[PDB]
Amino acid sequence: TVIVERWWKVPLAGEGRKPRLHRRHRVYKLVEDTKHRPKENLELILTQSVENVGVRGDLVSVKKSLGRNRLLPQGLAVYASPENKKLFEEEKLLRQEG
Amino acid sequence: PLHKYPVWLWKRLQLREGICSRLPGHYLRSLEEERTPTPVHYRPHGAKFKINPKNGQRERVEDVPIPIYFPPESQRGLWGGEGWILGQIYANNDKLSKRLKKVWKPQLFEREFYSEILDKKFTVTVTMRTLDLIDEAYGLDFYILKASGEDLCSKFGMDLKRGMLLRLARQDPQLHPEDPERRAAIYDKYKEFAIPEEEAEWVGLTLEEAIEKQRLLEEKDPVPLFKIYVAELIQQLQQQALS
Amino acid sequence: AYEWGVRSTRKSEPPPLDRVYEIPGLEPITFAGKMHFVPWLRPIFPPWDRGYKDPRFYRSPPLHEHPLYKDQACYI
Amino acid sequence: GADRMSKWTSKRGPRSFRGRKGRGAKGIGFLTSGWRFVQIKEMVPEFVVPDLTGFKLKPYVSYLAPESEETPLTAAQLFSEAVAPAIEKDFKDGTFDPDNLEKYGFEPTQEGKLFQLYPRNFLR
Amino acid sequence: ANFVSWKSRTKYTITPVKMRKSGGRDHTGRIRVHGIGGGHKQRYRMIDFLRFRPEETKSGPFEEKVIQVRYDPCRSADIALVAGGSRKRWIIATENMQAGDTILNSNHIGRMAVAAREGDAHPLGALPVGTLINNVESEPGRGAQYIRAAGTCGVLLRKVNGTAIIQLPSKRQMQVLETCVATVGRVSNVDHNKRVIGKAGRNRWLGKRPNSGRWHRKGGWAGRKIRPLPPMKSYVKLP
RNA sequence: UUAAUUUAUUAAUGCAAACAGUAUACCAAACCUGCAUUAAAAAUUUCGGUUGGGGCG
RNA sequence: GCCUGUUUACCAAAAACAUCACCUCUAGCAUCACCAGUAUUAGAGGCACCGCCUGCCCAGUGACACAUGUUUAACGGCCGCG
RNA sequence: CCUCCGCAUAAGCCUGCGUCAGAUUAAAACACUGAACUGACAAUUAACAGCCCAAUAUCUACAAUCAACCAACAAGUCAUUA
RNA sequence: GCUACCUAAGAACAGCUAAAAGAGCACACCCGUCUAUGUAGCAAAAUAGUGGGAAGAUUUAUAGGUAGAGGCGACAAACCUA
RNA sequence: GCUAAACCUAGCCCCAAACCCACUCCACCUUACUACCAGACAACCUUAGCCAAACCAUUUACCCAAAUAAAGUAUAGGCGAUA
Ligand SMILES: [Mg+2]
Ligand SMILES: [Mg+2]
Ligand SMILES: [Mg+2]
Ligand SMILES: [Mg+2]
Ligand SMILES: [Mg+2]
Ligand SMILES: [Mg+2]
Ligand SMILES: [Mg+2]
Ligand SMILES: [Mg+2]
Ligand SMILES: [Mg+2]
Ligand SMILES: [Mg+2]
Ligand SMILES: [Mg+2]
Ligand SMILES: [Mg+2]
Ligand SMILES: [Mg+2]
Ligand SMILES: [Mg+2]
Ligand SMILES: [Mg+2]
Ligand SMILES: [Mg+2]
Ligand SMILES: [Mg+2]
Repeated sequence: TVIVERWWKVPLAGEGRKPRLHRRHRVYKLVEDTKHRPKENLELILTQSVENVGVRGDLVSVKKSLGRNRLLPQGLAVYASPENKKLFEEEKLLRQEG
Repeated sequence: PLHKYPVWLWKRLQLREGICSRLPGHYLRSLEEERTPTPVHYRPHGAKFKINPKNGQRERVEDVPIPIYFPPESQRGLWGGEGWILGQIYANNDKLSKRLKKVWKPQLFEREFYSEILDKKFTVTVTMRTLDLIDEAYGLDFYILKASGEDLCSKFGMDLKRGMLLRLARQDPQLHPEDPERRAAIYDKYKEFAIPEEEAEWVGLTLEEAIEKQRLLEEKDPVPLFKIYVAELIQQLQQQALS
Repeated sequence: AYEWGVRSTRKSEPPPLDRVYEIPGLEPITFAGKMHFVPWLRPIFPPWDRGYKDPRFYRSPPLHEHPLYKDQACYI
Repeated sequence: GADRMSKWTSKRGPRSFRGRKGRGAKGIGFLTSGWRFVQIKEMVPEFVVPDLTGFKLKPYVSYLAPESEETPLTAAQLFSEAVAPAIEKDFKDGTFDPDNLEKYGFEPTQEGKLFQLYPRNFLR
Repeated sequence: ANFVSWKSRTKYTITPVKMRKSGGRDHTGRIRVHGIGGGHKQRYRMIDFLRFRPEETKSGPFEEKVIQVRYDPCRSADIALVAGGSRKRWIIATENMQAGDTILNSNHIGRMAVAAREGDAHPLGALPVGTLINNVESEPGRGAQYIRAAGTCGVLLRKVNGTAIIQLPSKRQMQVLETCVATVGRVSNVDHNKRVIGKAGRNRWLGKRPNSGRWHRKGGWAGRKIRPLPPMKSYVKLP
């Protein structure tokens, strides 16, 4: 996502009013691109045993491409939401016993 | 001479004049909402006052948005809240050279999505911001039911939202029979939602679609005067009869 | 092989129907009720046939259900 | 410049424009293959005239005729003078049913008959 | 700018079809190619360039008998009416192909070579090395697109494990799959090189307007460029 | 035009994003998006003064 | 100036532009032009039928090769003093 | 006395020298009364020419030039069946 | 709707010598070399004589297409409603 | 004394107030003013420039939320014309 800041400083129009723009407030300056960023990884809770990226039950951070293309559409994982976190740790609490 | 009302109020006057008045009131509120979108193509200011350099005096600061342009392909598929940035550029980032016009188009992708409520696989011309937002919202269905009308920036999104809200409001035979417990589970999952049935139909319409829908509601080919007059006549003879 | 039907002179395929016809359990609000084209959407029309047969607008049945159809070919 | 203001009649264009225009006469048939015109006798209007033989009513009126107030006929008046005695009478005998109004002259739908009123089948 | 193309005929027919000239004008109406238009009128003879297509309900190799060798206006090499079985079709004609002759349309890719005539068409796997060929495809069952003009011919160079390498008349080599059919011999109407036009009237008869008169100065490209022959073009797909 | 500014546009490249296997290594198919370079084609603008007329000096 | 022909409608019809002939460069290819064509082809150009010929040069520019190269029917150039 | 004109079709215009009345006036480059007009009245009558074809498949290689020899290139202006 | 080019389907070219012919004389037609009149003229480009072509790269009737940062151009920086 | 000269009144302008109109019958998107038949194509896009800076190359008020004031202040600007 292309992020741009405005060169030329729009002059602060009111509280209950809209800012009045001129054709010099159409001049932009690229402050960042959101590609060319070090891509973070997302967290998933697995429902099935898979290859070396994990086993069933434990959450794992994998690359966004792998987790969005293979693990989530094929039903191998669930989003690491706080809701299903509770049922998964409860199933861990009932699988491993006293 | 002068108009009585200003030119920018004729739209609301047209809403109060005719068949547009007979639309339901909650649709009229949702049409006259006029709320601001979340920032997409700019970084908003943190505070309301920002002490600046070269004089240590606090100044008010507002954040004004970017006038971003959405083509019709943004209406065909779920983009982010992002579109094209039609703007201008000084050549080598100094203002003493030429001023050139620049268009920043987003990067588009074609990925398949699944919906748990509609039980269908869609092909969408998604971007990367929508993928990140769906990941942040823990599902396509939560992303469409969650994000407001101003932030989808798509009519396909509002159609999907009205479909999901109608499915939630009706409690319909959703998935299929031979599995009603899965129906109860999926309907229980998205329960922090589900406006009434008569309010779910008017979600995400344009003004023209709502005008046509309300026009089709009161279509009503008229009643012949024979039935009206025989009703009046038999009422008069019953009135003269019982006395 | 080299097909002889140039794409520009062939019958164009219709535009893809608007996306409201993929959303299940939802009926679209289209211009069939006003009997004239507008923009903003498009309906799907049922097949039509003439109730009363007309000799100036008659359409033949297809060829393998003509009553004189034979499988083996004759040569006139 | 050509003559803009005078109206566009059938006498004006080239040899193909003449003939395609016409003057407002309602056609009575169709053109077949060999440029023949086939008249259809059910399309040409048949004048329905009566016999005026023993008729006693002139194109003018005598001035000795008295005057009266004008009253344009209204649908309530036509209902009252046409159907209201019959419905009143057979309601007094308690045999009136709101279910079948067709026996008093009401028609549920115009699709059956020859002189249907709202799409106006008949000419004049 | 109503420009509907004249090539609108969905059924193959032997009959000459009326064709409209274009004058270098594309669909918008502006000129795209200069110096074309306004010749003698022509009609189009639909050539069948897939030399091996069997008739309907027939499968194997089939024979054909030549009927006439005409003059086609729409190309350089003249064409031949060829009849066989229960249909007729126009094909491109080769040198020394006259009427009444019988030509073969083969599919069988043999173990050894086949000593073939100057008319018939075999797949490239069955032809002997060094044979002069023409009307070659680039894919099996595409149609003849390369060598077709008058008196031009390509030589088959070598046969490798699953391909055969062809030398076009531009001398650039091109390998193609082993089952691609190609006809044998040079295309008809040699001495098309030796045609003298004679006058500017013939160039107006052929449908070519004269060159424009603005003097252009030659730049850097105008010298004689001695280049190495371009690398071989491969239509064989590899995984 | 070999005058100043620029590449808004196309064509090439390189990097990034996007996809996939791959035994501590390599390969990066095609199309869009951003950035950087080169070229083609262009866009805006200018073309000082004194001068026993102007030009040359 | 090879010829027939073309042009500054309204002051210039020509020795000017085109023209058959010759030569240089670009392109291995399917459907809307080129083309329903395929290197005896198509396009960008110079010169101007024919007859005798078209001498030398890649220093520079441009183009092509990236093997310091190839290219002048490419832009162009083909000496000085005693 | 002239005729290098005229009669028609197509294209274009639309009543624009047919009758009566006014001619006191008005345009006739002057006048009579009529091509540089006013009002009223009345005509152009189709067989000539326009305005056309029920479908689905299928068929249509041998120019024209008295079309008969001869001879060609720029390769052509006309067809059906179930 | 003039004009530059193109597309669709058409039309015209007496007579003589025809060497066979983008051939010769020469009508109709197209163009406009020279002279004279005219210059608020018949005409915002004509008239009279004299000329080139006149079976072709010809002329022309109808419809359509290419439009201005452009169209088109046998390059006249020619034409695009005087 | 001929040509001539003279006229008041149609109407119009600027405001206030108030939100304003549209089928008698027939015809009118094809060659509009046409009674009557089978491909259904369809809209959403930063204004630019003259001009001022005595040239000109960044720049130059025009943007539709009532007034007055803060105030032509803080600010921006080949820190300059000006905004
Ligand atoms: Mg304030
Ligand atoms: Mg040439
Ligand atoms: Mg030249
Ligand atoms: Mg001076
Ligand atoms: Mg001086
Ligand atoms: Mg000459
Ligand atoms: Mg002149
Ligand atoms: Mg001329
Ligand atoms: Mg002259
Ligand atoms: Mg010359
Ligand atoms: Mg030389
Ligand atoms: Mg001649
Ligand atoms: Mg002559
Ligand atoms: Mg010309
Ligand atoms: Mg010149
Ligand atoms: Mg200035
Ligand atoms: Mg000044």
